[PDB]
Amino acid sequence: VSMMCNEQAYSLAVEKLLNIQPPPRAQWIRVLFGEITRLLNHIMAVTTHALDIGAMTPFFWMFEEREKMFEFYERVSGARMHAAYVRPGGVHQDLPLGLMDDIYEFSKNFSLRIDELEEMLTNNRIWRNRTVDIGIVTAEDALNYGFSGVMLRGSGIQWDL
Amino acid sequence: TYKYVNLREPSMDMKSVTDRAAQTLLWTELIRGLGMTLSYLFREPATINYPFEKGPLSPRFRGEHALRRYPSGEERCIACKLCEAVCPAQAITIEAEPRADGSRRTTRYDIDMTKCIYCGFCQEACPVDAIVEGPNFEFSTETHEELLYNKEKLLNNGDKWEAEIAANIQADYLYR
Amino acid sequence: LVSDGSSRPYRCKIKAPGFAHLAGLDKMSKGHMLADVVAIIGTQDIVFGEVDR
Amino acid sequence: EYVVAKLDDLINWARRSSLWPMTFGLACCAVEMMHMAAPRYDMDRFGVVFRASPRQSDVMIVAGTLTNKMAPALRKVYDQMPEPRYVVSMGSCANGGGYYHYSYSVVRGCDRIVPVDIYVPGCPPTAEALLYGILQLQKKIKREKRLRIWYR
Amino acid sequence: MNLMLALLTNFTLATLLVIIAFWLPQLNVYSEKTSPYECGFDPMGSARLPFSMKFFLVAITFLLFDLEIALLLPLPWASQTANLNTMLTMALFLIILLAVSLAYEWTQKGLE
Amino acid sequence: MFMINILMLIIPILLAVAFLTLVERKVLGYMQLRKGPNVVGPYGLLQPIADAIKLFIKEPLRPATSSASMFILAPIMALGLALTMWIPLPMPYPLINMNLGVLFMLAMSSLAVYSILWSGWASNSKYALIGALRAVAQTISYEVTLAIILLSVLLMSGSFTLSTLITTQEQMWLILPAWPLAMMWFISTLAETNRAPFDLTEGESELVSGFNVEYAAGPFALFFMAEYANIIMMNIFTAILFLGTSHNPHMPELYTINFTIKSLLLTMSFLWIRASYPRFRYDQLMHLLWKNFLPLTLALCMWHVSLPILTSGIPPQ
Amino acid sequence: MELLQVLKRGLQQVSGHGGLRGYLRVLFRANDVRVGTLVGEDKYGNKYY
Ligand SMILES: CCCCCCCCCCCCCCCCCC(=O)OC[C@H](COP(=O)(O)OCCN)OC(=O)CCCCCCCCCCCCCCCCC
Ligand SMILES: CCCCCCCCCCCCCCCCCC(=O)OC[C@H](COP(=O)(O)OCCN)OC(=O)CCCCCCCCCCCCCCCCC
Ligand code: SF4
Ligand code: SF4
Ligand code: SF4
Repeated sequence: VSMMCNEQAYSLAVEKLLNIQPPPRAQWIRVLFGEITRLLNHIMAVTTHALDIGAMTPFFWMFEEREKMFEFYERVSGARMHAAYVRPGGVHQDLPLGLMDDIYEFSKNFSLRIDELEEMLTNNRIWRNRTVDIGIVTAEDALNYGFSGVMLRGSGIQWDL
Repeated sequence: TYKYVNLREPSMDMKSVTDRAAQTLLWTELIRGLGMTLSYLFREPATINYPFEKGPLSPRFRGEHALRRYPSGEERCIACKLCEAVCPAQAITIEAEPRADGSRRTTRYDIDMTKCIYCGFCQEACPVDAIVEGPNFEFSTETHEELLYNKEKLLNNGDKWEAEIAANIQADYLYR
Repeated sequence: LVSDGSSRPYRCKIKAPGFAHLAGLDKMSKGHMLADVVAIIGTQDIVFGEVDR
Repeated sequence: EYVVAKLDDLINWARRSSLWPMTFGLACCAVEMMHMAAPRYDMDRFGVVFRASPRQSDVMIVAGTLTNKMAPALRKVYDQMPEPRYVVSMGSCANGGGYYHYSYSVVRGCDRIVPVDIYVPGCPPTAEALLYGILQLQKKIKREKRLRIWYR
Repeated sequence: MNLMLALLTNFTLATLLVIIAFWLPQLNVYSEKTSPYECGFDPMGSARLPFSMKFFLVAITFLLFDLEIALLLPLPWASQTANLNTMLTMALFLIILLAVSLAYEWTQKGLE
Repeated sequence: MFMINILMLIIPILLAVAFLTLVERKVLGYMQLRKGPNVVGPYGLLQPIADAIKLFIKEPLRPATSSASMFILAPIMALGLALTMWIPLPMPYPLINMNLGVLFMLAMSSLAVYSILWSGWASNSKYALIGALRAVAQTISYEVTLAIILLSVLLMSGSFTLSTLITTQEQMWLILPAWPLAMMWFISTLAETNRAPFDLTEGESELVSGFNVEYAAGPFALFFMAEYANIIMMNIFTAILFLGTSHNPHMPELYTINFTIKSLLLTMSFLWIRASYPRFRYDQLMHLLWKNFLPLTLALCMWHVSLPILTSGIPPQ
Repeated sequence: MELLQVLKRGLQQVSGHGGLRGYLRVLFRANDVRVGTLVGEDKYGNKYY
């Protein structure tokens, strides 16, 4: 489900070997995508989790909204999910005339959609009863196991790369 | 920096316990919570009615293959052997021969439609601008013996439209 | 990513989660029910093919 | 006659009015099927309800990628399905295996295990060329069981 | 005399539709591979049914709470009566006699 | 023409369980922002007559490692008591005038769990062997949550017949003087008849619903069928008990019109709950019966004993 | 009083589009029943609205 988050850690691992930095516009594209796949990997982890538990709608309530955002891959790279876009020298090609009147219309109206899950799940009682004090691994055996982030910092140790 | 979430004690006085004991016992949550947030059914449903309506796409879309040709025909390919050297999946299979007129062309040209991983690496390696990922997802044949493509499928499949393709490339060659 | 010096690379070892996040389930699961176990796994956000690390 | 061959204008219509798909979501073509159950190109209520149990399903949909360690667990599940069963493979890895066609640990094609009806090509097919895939499967049902007992 | 022909209709319509599904349209003499399959979506279960203590006490506890609701059952018939100080103070006894049987067992239930 | 009345009640209700499966998903669809069955109907309305014939064509296998006389006897007792319970029920006139028939509901609602104990045993192993044993265990515990607060209104009704249950509510709509009992009346039938928040019978991610898990669409076609016959019958039983309508002898036509409109509304709630709430994780399911549901039910029981006495308001019988 | 406040628009929309025959002829393929605003020209008789 991470599309541009992978190839961000391959291109950056080959630029080091080449002694080449990417140019300045090629860095503010990678962040606008590398921080828009973090609104896709976190839609899935908070919905399919809550479908295994058994809540039906926030799966459907978010994927109906999610299809406004697989639109944005197609307009820039060419394709639906797996885009071969990032290269070891920056972005392949330029994004079309647009996408700044269409990300802006989108991203000014996403904080209401995330204001629905707060009322579905957080102050809900049954889901709080399904999830409190469950799977408490918190020790320095929760770092001896070599964990990366969350299931770290969500339990104690503040650190991220 | 920081932010602390779910780090707050209850008030634990005489007033706000009745505010919480009205919650557990007489359900001021769970009806105001989700007897109202759900219904909210009164929006218009967003369903693409598929055999008639179809969904939006973009002029750089990837799909069925094609081989263009010039104004009055020349079979734009020149068998220069690059679209086969950067297929990552080794789908293309070209075998040229000096054609009798003197200009070199293909004899056999084979694209599997199953090993085709749909890069866009054939589309951009070509110097003479021939092989183009054409914008039609119409597929779904019933035999594995069929999805192997020859040369003389692709031309037929590449001259069923060129009003479709040449409207796309003229819009998008200015970036690449 | 060990590179030898020519166009084709040498070994390319991937590190991904699922090695850490799922070796530490056997510690995490003991004591609780069976219907707690399906509640555990969703929070690690396990995506397979990435356990191909 | 006109009496018997009229009856397969109902049974071969009842068999194509509600398919119940099992799916094998294994790899990336799982997610691009889940958007079809998402209400944009809404899969259900165009005839075909979604995922069920292996005892009750008509038409299974293979996706993803079949390795060696899933090859017996497929064929076992294919056995339990009833007599009017159909197999659709989506994805370009259940057609001859995408890439990983040349690596050691892949069953090279998924037709080598089961007989599969409609092949749908594309790394992930866009849930748009999959409704066109199943609307090819309903057009396949023009067969009759009448004029078989009534001919021979 | 219809009570008793109010249900023997309902059961002979019930057993009708099951044999026109289990029998008739069925008879699977063709290939019908009944091999080692059909094992309820699994394999061979060489273990038998093991005892589970926390799922036995749920059976007995219900049975002893089920009896004295039948003592408690003729309370609406115990309304149109004679002497009613007796009728009230005895009706309150059984409920408390049911309530104490909670509180003793309530100090040890287990993961039920 | 008594025999023509019985068939006039079994047949028009098999449509109302077949035309509920269609409204099962249209109502559950507009909550997801999507249309109903769009293409086959025209509006959907012809879906279940096509979706019924497919089941009786598709091959009804029996499992090889199964028993014989038990596996094909539980669907006999499934539709038996699912349809026999519709008899003593006034609308406005019942088919049968039982002297005491409110108790006969529990005489019919008790034996339904004795088929689940069969079918979980009769076929096969662990996905319905132990996985159905803990489905009998939840359904037995919600009678003592049920039978008490069913008795807790009869101290105010007066007797056991159902004609008095419409007479006593000519001016009240009795949900008001007993609204704490009316809450736990709902959740009991929401969990006894094996529905969406307290599930493990049908099965979400539990016994992968191992109480059906094995029936191919021959015998399976009733289980679902029969089961959907309980859920519109506790709704027709709640609305004759709490939310009672008005009866006029000169006009019995206007009874049923104002009556079937009400049982349909409560039937919507079993659909409207499922699209909100997650499951209960079998411990917390039974952890709230004893500890939490039950001691209040005795508390109001002792309340409804004394209050007809210390009001001097004894109901007449 | 929205039972006639907005049905008045739908009365000309439902009924007066092709009479009695032209309405149910498009209803039997799907619930695509709304008459579109504009027309296409191409090609055969299939006016892509
Ligand atoms: C697999 C197929 C083979 C099996 C097929 C047979 C299956 C039958 C299963 C049906 C089980 C239903 C048994 C329910 C018994 C309760 C009947 C009852 O109590 O009726 C109420 C009524 C009480 O009398 P009352 O209300 O005072 O009448 C008014 C007078 N003014 O009472 C009356 O109105 C009349 C009482 C006498 C009526 C005849 C006796 C009723 C029972 C006859 C069937 C015997 C039970 C069979 C064994 C049951 C097995 C489950
Ligand atoms: C002095 C004069 C006399 C005084 C009279 C006073 C009258 C007072 C009446 C009070 C008694 C009636 C209320 C019934 C009690 C409520 C049931 C209950 O106790 O639930 C407790 C349950 C336990 O969980 P909790 O304690 O909150 O701990 C977890 C917190 N993390 O926590 C819960 O909240 C669980 C909630 C219910 C669980 C099921 C939810 C599933 C959805 C059900 C929706 C039902 C909606 C309404 C039903 C239909 C109504 C018509
Ligand atoms: S399209 Fe280009 S790369 Fe492909 S065969 Fe022709 S000349 Fe060679
Ligand atoms: S799309 Fe990519 S993999 Fe497929 S034929 Fe073209 S270059 Fe080869
Ligand atoms: S090759 Fe196609 S089917 Fe295989 S994982 Fe990738 S997208 Fe999915």
